[PDB]
Formats: sequence, C-alpha cells, structure tokens
Amino acid sequence: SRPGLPVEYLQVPSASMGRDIKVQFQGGGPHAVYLLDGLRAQDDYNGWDINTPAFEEYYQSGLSVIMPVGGQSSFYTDWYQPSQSNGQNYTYKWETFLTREMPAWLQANKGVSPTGNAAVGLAMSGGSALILAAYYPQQFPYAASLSGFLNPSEGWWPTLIGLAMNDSGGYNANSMWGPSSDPAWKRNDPMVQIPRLVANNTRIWVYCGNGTPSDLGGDNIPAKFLEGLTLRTNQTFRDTYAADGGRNGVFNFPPNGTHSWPYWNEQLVAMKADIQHVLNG
Ligand SMILES: OC[C@H]1O[C@H](O)[C@@H](O)[C@@H](O)[C@@H]1O
Repeated sequence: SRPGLPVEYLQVPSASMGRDIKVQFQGGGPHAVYLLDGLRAQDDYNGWDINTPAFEEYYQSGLSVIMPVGGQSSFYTDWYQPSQSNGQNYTYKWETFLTREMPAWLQANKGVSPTGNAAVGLAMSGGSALILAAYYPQQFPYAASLSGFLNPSEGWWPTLIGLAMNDSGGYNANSMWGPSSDPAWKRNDPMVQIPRLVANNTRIWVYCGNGTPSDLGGDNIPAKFLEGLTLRTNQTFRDTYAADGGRNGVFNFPPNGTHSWPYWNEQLVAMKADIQHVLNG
C-alpha cells in the first residue's frame, strides 16, 4: 500500500472455528467499512488489498476499513458441517465471526464500534453483505452488493453456486446450506429478504456489470452464462425492492460496467461520500 498508510494485520481468534483469523485493518474512525472478499479468497491477503487501492482511497475518510482474510467459498455464512469432500477439518462459522467474534475483539482492543457500520461485498459476498444487513441491522445500517448473487435459492442458482464453490477449492454447497430445498437457502437469499431490508430502512448500494472479462469465479460454468444471469437477477432484485416499498437504495447498472475488480473499485470510490453521509452525517 501507499507509503505512510497505517495499515495493520491482525490475528483474531475465532472460538467457533477453533483457529485464528487474519484481518487487515486501517483505523481512522469509530465506524468501519467491512470489505468482504469473493469466492477465491486467499489466506494471505483480502482481494480488495490485492486488486485495489481501497486503503489509500479511504485513508482519512473518518471511517476505519476492515478486510477479513480467508474463507474461500464460504459465503461469509455459518455452515451446517465441514465441507464433505475436500477434507476441511472444521465447520465454517463466518457469520458468527463477522457479527460477534471480530467486532468484540476490535471493540475491546481498539474501540471500533460494533454498531453503525457498512458491509460491502462483491460476487460471492454481495449477497452476504445484504444478508448481514437484513439480520443485523444495528451492526450494518449500510450495505453494498457489487455483482452479487442476489437470488441464490431460485432456479438454477443453487446449481451454479454449487459448481462455482467446487471450482474454488472443492467446497460443497450442500455442506453449507443443505439441499437446495433446505430453509437455509431462502434464509440467505437477499431477494427473499427484501422486506427485512425495507423495514430496517437499510441503505443499500447495488451495482451490477455484464459481459467479460469476469472476476466472479465459477469459470467452470459455460462461457457468459453466469455473467448474464447475475445481471438479470440483479435487475429482478431492483424491481422487487421498489415493488416492496424500498426507498433507500442506489442501483448502478452502467452498460459498460463489468464484473471485475476495476469496476468494483470504481464503485467503492463512488460510494465513499454516500457512506460518509449515512454513517457519520
Ligand atoms: O457485532 C457486534 C457485537 O459484538 C459486540 O461485542 C457487542 O458489544 C455488540 O455490539 C454486538 O453484539
């Protein structure tokens, strides 16, 4: 990162996962932007730090920046069981980590507020961000989804998500939310949870690109299909939000936008003033 940036790397114990979770962190205010990674999340650095100047862009913004590290194919959710076939030796509990363990550690050690924050996700974690806002409104009054999979329980989505998770580290969607008919699928479906976002008055920022090249993952899915379905589902989400009385959203579907880190970063920059005004202001 740019010289002079007070960027830290932390080891935050997760009791629920029985291991330490690495977290990249920049201070600068009591409230924070949680920057969530995609399907191919690595164990060294969060994709936002690898691919974008996020820390530099939010330096001296009055907001802290939190980039959890790890959780390949996790959907930032609490799984039913260890991923069956790839030999995972514990159960992912990333919702517990993000909503309890991590904010408790950051509050106790640094004074970061557990409440009044923003969740910003892309691709895999676009839906995660909205789900976090749906069920933890005090923690996340603001959520952004950038090229997110916003109707994971519908139609071919469980199949596509299963394919993409397998293509990213051999993870099993069935171990995560059960068979596609299990209640966990709808529970974690932003489209289904729109009325929670409306009643919570969540400030939502929803971007979606189209075409190629793509950083969505799921490269094992026939060319162009995931990229187009992601757009169509985002458009349906947009229409449904309005139909359900939603009145606190920004929807950015620029025709030249792609599902790629450069556009996701452009959106992160574009929403900065928006987050500042909503969270601080
Ligand atoms: O996400 C934050 C959670 O953990 C914090 O430690 C609690 O103080 C509370 O603010 C919340 O239950």
